Amino acid sequence: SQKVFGITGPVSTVGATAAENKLNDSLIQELKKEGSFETEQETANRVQVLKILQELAQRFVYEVSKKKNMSDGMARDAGGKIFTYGSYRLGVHGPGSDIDTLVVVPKHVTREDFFTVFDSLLRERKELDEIAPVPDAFVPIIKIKFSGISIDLICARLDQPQVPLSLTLSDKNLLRNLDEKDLRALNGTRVTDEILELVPKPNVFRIALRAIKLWAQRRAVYANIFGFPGGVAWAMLVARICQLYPNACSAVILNRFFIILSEWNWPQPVILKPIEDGPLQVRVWNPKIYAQDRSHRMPVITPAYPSMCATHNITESTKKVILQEFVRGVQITNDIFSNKKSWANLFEKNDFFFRYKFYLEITAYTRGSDEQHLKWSGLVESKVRLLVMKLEVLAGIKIAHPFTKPFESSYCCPTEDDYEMIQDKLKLVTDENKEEESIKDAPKAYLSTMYIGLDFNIENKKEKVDIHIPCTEFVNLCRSFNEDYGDHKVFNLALRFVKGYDLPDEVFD
Ligand SMILES: Nc1ncnc2c1ncn2[C@@H]1O[C@H](COP(=O)(O)OP(=O)(O)OP(=O)(O)O)C[C@H]1O
Ligand SMILES: Nc1ncnc2c1ncn2[C@@H]1O[C@H](CO)C[C@H]1O
Ligand SMILES: [Mn+2]
Ligand SMILES: [Mn+2]
Repeated sequence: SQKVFGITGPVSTVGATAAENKLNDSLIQELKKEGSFETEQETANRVQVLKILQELAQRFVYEVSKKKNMSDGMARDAGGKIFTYGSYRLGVHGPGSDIDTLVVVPKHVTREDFFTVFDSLLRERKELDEIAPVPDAFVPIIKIKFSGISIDLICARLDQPQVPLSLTLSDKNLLRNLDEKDLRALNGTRVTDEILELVPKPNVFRIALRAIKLWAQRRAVYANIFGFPGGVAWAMLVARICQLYPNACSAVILNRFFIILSEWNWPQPVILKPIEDGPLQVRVWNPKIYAQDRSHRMPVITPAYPSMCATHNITESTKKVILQEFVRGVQITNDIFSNKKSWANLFEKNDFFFRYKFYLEITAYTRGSDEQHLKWSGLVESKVRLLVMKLEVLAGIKIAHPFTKPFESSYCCPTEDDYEMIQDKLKLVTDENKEEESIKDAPKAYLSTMYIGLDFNIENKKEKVDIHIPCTEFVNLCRSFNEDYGDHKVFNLALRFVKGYDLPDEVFD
C-alpha cells in the first residue's frame, strides 16, 4: 500500500542479479539440509487439525449460547473463530513446531466456559493424544497434543455479541472493554498479523527468517529470558530489513541484515510503521514519558497497538555479544558472495565453552518432585539476567556472557546424606532406566546448571576483582522469594568460579 517500505522508504529498489539468485537457491538448499521445513504431508496434517479445532470452537460457542436460552439461529450466528500466531502463523515453523492457537468468542462466552465446555468438547475426541490445562498461567492456556501435533490454546473474548467467520483482528477497536488477560491474548495474533502486512514480499521474508532463526539459535543469541532477542524480536528485525530492499532475494537480505544492524545507531528503535495511539488507558512504548523505556538498549517495537518493546531484557553484555555475531555475519556473508565461504559456515555452532578463561557456574538443586524442580530452577534461571547486570557493571569486568541452555540432570537420591552430598562434587536417571520399577519409584534429586562467560579487563592490575557480593546477593534474592525456596532440605543454589581449563566434560558433549 506504501507502508510496506517502512518509515524511511526503501534503500534500493534494484532487483536481484542472476548470481544472487544462485546463492539464494543454495541458501534454501542448506535450510532443507538442516530440516528447517516439513513435508507436504505434515503441513496437510496441521491444516486438518485446525479445521477440526474451528469446528470445535463454533460448537463451543453454540453450546454455551444455547445454555443462555438463545435462538437456534442465534446460537449458530454467535459464531466463534480460530486464529493462529507464533511460528506457524508466520510460515516459518518446523517439523516439530507446535501450533499456537487463539480462540475468539462473543461477550456471553466466559473463560470459565472455556476450561469447562471447550475442554470437555476436546476430550470427547479420538485425536486427543493428551491435554494439560493450566488455567493460571500469565495467559490462561490449555496445552494439548492432537493427531500427533502440539497445540497451544488461549482464549480471548471480545466485547461484542457475535464472532463471524469473516472477522479479522486488525481494528484497534476490538480491544474495547477487554481485561488484561484477554487483551494479552489478542496481542500475539494482532502482532504477527501486522508483520506479514508490513513486508514487501512475504516469501522472501520467510526464508530470511528461517535462516535468522537457525543462525541465532546456533550462535546462542536466541533466548529472551537470558537477555537475547526472542522469536518475535528476530522476526520484526528481519522485516525492517525486508522493508529496505523490496525486491531482493532472501540472500542479499541476510547480508544487508547483518551490515545495517551492526552499524545501527542503538538505541534508535526499530519500528515497522509509525507508533500509533489510542483509547485504552494502557501505556504505549514512549521513551520520552517512561523511564523504563528510555533504558531499553536495542529497541525492537511491536507494530500492533499498543506498541511494546519486544527486547526489554537486553543488557550491556548481551548487547555486545549480539553486535559481535552481527559483525561475524558481515564478514561471512560477504565471503559467501565472494565465493570464498558457504552458508554452512554461517550456521556453525557457537564455541561458548572454548572462548573464555573463566566461567561462573550456577546450579539449582531440588530434592522433591518434578514440579518442584521445574519451579525452583525456573526461578533461578529467570534471575540469571539480574546477575549479568550487577556483574557487568563492577570494577574491571569486560563482559558477563550468559549461555542460553541450562544443563539438566537428576539422580536416584534415596537417603538424606545422599542429597547433602550430590551437591558437593546417586544413580544418573536416564531415558533408559526411567520407567523401570526400581528407578521409577526411587526418590529424586534434580539440578539445573547455567554458565556465565567472564572476561576481566586485561589492563594491568595486581589481581582480578572479587565478585563475591553480587554472587551471594543473587543467591539471597533467589531464596528470598518464597518460604519453600528458603528451605535447604529440598532446594539449593550454588555458584562456583571455574577456570576454562577445569570445565566439566558434559559441557562439550
Ligand atoms: N513472555 C512472553 N510474553 C508474551 N508472549 C510470549 C512470551 N513468550 C512467548 N510469547 C508468545 O508465544 C508465541 C509462541 O511461542 P512458541 O510456541 O514458544 O514458539 P514459536 O515462536 O511459535 O516457535 P516454535 O513454535 O518454537 O517454532 C510467540 C509469542 O508471541
Ligand atoms: N502474550 C501471549 N500471547 C500468546 N501466547 C502466549 C503469550 N504469553 C505466553 N504465551 C504462550 O506461551 C508459550 C510460549 O512462552 C506458547 C504461547 O502461546
Ligand atoms: Mn509455537
Ligand atoms: Mn507455543
